[PDB]
Parts: sequence; structure tokens; C-alpha cells
Amino acid sequence: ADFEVHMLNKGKDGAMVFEPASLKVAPGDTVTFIPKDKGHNVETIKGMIPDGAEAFKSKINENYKVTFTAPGVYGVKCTPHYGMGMVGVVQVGDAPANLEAVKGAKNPKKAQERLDAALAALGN
Ligand SMILES: [Cu+2]
Repeated sequence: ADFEVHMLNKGKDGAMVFEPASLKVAPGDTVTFIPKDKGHNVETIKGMIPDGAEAFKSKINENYKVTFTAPGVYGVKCTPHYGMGMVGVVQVGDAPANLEAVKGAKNPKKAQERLDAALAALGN
């Protein structure tokens, strides 16, 4: 399966957002992160990806396709706008085994609130 996520200056949950903020995918699925507005990228958050998965970081303005394989939660951010809360979550599979470890990760406050909301939306 193939998915799109937009990086936007504004959307449903306000300013500086990933839309959708959460996505539940299967191993081998692909996500294309599209900065439909200028000035955004996608980067894995430290401490918020499954053991073994590969960290990534796109270029600003790049439509960036990533394939997800290792099960669990993946926290992502927009590098320049992380402090503004510009984050999202991709979750591979139900019952993510790294949930405990990723809830322990430190994020700036607005990012943490939006990551907590995303993780709840994913059923956790
Ligand atoms: Cu951004």
C-alpha cells in the first residue's frame, strides 16, 4: 500500500503540521512525505524508531518516499519546525512493541502533545 502525508503551514490541528498526523501501515508499505507548502522536510526523531530501523532525514521541499518494514512506532519531525510541534507518527502494525520506549523519549512540549495525540489516535 502506498500513502501520502503532507507537511503544511496550517491544517486541522493548527499551525506547522503533518496531515495526517498519524498513519497505520503494514510492512512494505510506502509513505511519500509531500511538503505541499514550502519550507518543510521529514526526519526521524531520536529515540522514536524501532530497533534496527533506519533513521532518515529528507531535504527541505523534497517529495520524499520511505518504505517502512520494522514493526512499531516511528516518530517524525520537520527539522526546522520541531520546536513548533511539527511532528507525526507512522505506526507499522498493531500492538507496537516499542511503545514504552518511545513514550519515554524527550520532545519539546508542543511536539510531545501532538505525538501523544497521534499515538492515541493510533489506538494506543
Ligand atoms: Cu516544517
